[PDB]
Amino acid sequence: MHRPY
Amino acid sequence: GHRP
Amino acid sequence: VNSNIPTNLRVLRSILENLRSKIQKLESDVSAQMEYCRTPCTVSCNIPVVSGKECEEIIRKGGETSEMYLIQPDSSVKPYRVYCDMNTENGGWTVIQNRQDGSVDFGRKWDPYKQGFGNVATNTDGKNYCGLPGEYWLGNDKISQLTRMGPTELLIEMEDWKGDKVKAHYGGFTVQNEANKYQISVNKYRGTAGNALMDGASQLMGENRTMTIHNGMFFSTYDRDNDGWLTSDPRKQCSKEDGGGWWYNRCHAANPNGRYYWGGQYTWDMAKHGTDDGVVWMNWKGSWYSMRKMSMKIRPFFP
Amino acid sequence: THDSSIRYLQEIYNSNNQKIVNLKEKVAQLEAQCQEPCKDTVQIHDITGKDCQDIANKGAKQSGLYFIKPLKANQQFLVYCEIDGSGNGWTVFQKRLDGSVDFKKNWIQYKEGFGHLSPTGTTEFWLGNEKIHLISTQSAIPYALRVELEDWNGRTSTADYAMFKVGPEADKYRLTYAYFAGGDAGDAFDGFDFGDDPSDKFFTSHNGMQFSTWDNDNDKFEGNCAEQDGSGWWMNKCHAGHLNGVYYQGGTYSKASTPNGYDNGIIWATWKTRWYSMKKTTMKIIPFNRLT
Amino acid sequence: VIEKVQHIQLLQKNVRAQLVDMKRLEVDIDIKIRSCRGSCSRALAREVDLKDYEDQQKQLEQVIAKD
Ligand SMILES: *[C@@H]1O[C@H](CO)[C@@H](O[C@@H]2O[C@H](CO)[C@@H](O)[C@H](O)[C@H]2NC(C)=O)[C@H](O)[C@H]1NC(C)=O
Ligand SMILES: [Ca+2]
Ligand SMILES: [Ca+2]
Ligand SMILES: [Ca+2]
Ligand SMILES: [Ca+2]
Repeated sequence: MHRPY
Repeated sequence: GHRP
Repeated sequence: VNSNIPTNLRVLRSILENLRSKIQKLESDVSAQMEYCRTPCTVSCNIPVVSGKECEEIIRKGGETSEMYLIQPDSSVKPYRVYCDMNTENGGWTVIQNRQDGSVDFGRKWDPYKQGFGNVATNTDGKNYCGLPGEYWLGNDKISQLTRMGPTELLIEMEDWKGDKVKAHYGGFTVQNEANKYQISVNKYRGTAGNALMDGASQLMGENRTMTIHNGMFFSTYDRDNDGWLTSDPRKQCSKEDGGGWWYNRCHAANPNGRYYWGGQYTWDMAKHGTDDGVVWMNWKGSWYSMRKMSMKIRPFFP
Repeated sequence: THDSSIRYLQEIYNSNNQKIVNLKEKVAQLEAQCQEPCKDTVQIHDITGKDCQDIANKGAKQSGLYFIKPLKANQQFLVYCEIDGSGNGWTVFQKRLDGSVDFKKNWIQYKEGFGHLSPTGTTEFWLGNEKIHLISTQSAIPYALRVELEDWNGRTSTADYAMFKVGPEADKYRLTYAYFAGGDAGDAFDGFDFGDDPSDKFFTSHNGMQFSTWDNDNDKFEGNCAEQDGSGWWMNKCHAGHLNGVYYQGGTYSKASTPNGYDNGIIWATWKTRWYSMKKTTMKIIPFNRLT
Repeated sequence: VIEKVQHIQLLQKNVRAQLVDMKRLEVDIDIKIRSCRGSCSRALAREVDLKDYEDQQKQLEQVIAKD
């Protein structure tokens, strides 16, 4: 899972 | 045991 | 006219009363589990005569069966217990991390991940030796010191709640010491599960993909931030949200040490922090799917 | 009107809502409870020495698993130590009690050792040949071997041997003892007169014999004793004492139950017929000066 | 006069959050208890009924759409 900029 |  | 559907939206009573009942339940369960936990589980792992520096060596010394052995990687290291897989692809595998029944809490602090935790192994029915592995995490130091003895390869495996399995092989594996925050280094991939460690989640694109890359990352625990998620907010740290200790970037593509969701299929409204904190490997089953089996084994490569 | 109701779902909402807070309290408290691993009943003592005697002389008082590092040995290794009140440290290298462990192994497996070690000593095993070699030859002082048997009637006997040494792998871990030192189990290593050929007794003696496994023949039989009798032992065409043989429940067995028609059980001819396999077996050594 | 409207619609908009939260604590507890099996004498054999949680959310969400 990612965390958008 | 013994093998003749 | 007015007050059309008034007592209609009185269904809140039904809802609330129930929940009030659902709570009486949970409180019960925690009490019992609190009581059951008055006497600890126990095992009796008689130690196999043959020992070595690691599992590989042991199998070359006659260690034919897969079970707990005692290895002493180095003369300076106190010999320690570890589970050896001597069947999967040539054996000699030293299990580093393992998940299979959710019997062990994987969301622990920095010291427990450093020291290692869990159950190396348990007894197989009758037999006097511990032939079944337990859920555990060898220990960041032991792990590191191992991969650092010489060329080490890493075999990761996982199985879904459907019976199917896939693997991820890394001909090169390296975990640095604590001073270097156990910075993971992997290469030479091949397998059936996606290359989540070196490439990131295939679902993702752009910098989204690349920030879920684990290769080169530092090891983070919820009481120790080392993820590549640069933020001053104390709440926004990968480890804290996604589960437990792991080489988090921002955040992950694979999360072997996440929460053991049963049934595999889980959702955000189930997740403590709304994130995919399960035992995920996106590259194979998306992020809303927690594996049933997940393990990490290491072995000297060849050179 | 109907507002007396809007209260209940608040009296209820706010209640089970607070209850949610007290649950996470107990939940967290439980979490702090299930952090430990399971306690492993097997533990290794902190004392170390050149052998169980050294360890005993160093103070150790109970039998169990200890680390010993003989002189010319480049790595400490675990062993089971037998310590009695009189302060004697028997370093045990062989053990049989139930057909649990499979003794039909190869050269490497016998050189390195197999089976498991238990603090309770209720476990079957074979410490490594090399390990045995190192221990018995580690220094000037001579060792003594005590073979201890038990039948299926609860009776037990022993056979002691002085100057017990085990040659290096270069010499196939040859078994050598200066002489039988008595014991009600008799001296099976002296060979045994079975009746046929007048060399019965000669060809069944063990002193001086080298070790043999199916994959490494060093017996005095043009054939492979280790392979037939399916074990690892100091063969000589073939044996009169075979403590590493097949385990036979109840002791009594026939030449029928045998794969090759040859007695391959755990025998000690000088104490019981070759068609009677011991119920329990023990092979332990201790410095010679410890018996007088 | 409509003392009960903005209150009912908020009390509901508020219990609907209590659901979402319980579901998580339901799950959170289920998981917590099992991480115990490998640490205590034995773990409580339990079953999480979260199909009913969806059923109450849906029911409510339908209701939370009247006014
Ligand atoms: C990476 O992810 C982010 C969000 O997860 C994407 O950025 C956009 O974010 C806004 C608000 O969060 C949305 O309205 C857009 O729909 C998102 N982009 C789209 C259309 O996916 C970002 O685009 C992602 N990078 C890619 C394209 O892979
Ligand atoms: Ca925790
Ligand atoms: Ca951060
Ligand atoms: Ca004769
Ligand atoms: Ca021969």
